Amino acid sequence: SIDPEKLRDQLLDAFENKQNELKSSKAYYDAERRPDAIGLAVPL
Amino acid sequence: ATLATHEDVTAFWARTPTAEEIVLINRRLAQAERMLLRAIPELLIKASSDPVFRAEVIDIEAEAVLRLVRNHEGYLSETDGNYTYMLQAQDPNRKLEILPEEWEVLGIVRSGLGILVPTVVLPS
Repeated sequence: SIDPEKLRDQLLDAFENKQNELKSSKAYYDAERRPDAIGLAVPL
Repeated sequence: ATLATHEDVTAFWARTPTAEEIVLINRRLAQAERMLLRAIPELLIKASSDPVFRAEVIDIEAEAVLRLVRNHEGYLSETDGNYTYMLQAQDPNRKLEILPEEWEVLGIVRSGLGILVPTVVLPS
């Protein structure tokens, strides 16, 4: 029924869209820089 | 011309002025009006149609000049040996100014409790 090439396109787009969620948990396990971790009293 | 007049200043200052004191009063009135306008841009508009607000601003201009033209020569005492006077110890004033209560009459009093707010830019 469905075309494998249109299905490959449509779910490479879904795979790429998911990576923007996963980075929000990677940043805590790898201890990347986060805006919320920066203590406010420290000079710029 | 100004809203108040040398006739208004002379209504409070019971001594009738000489021509030197008239030109002084005309410039001090212009300074008092210009001082009120810089605090209240609407002044001439309010005074065009509110007849009691006219009486506020005219009597306050006349007072603001009166307290500066009263005894402007700076004499304490004077005599010719047949007549003499001396005055109460008046403040030797040198500027025109409008009182905190006169700004409250004009409706623009300011409060004496204010706040300093600490601030730091939030990160990103």
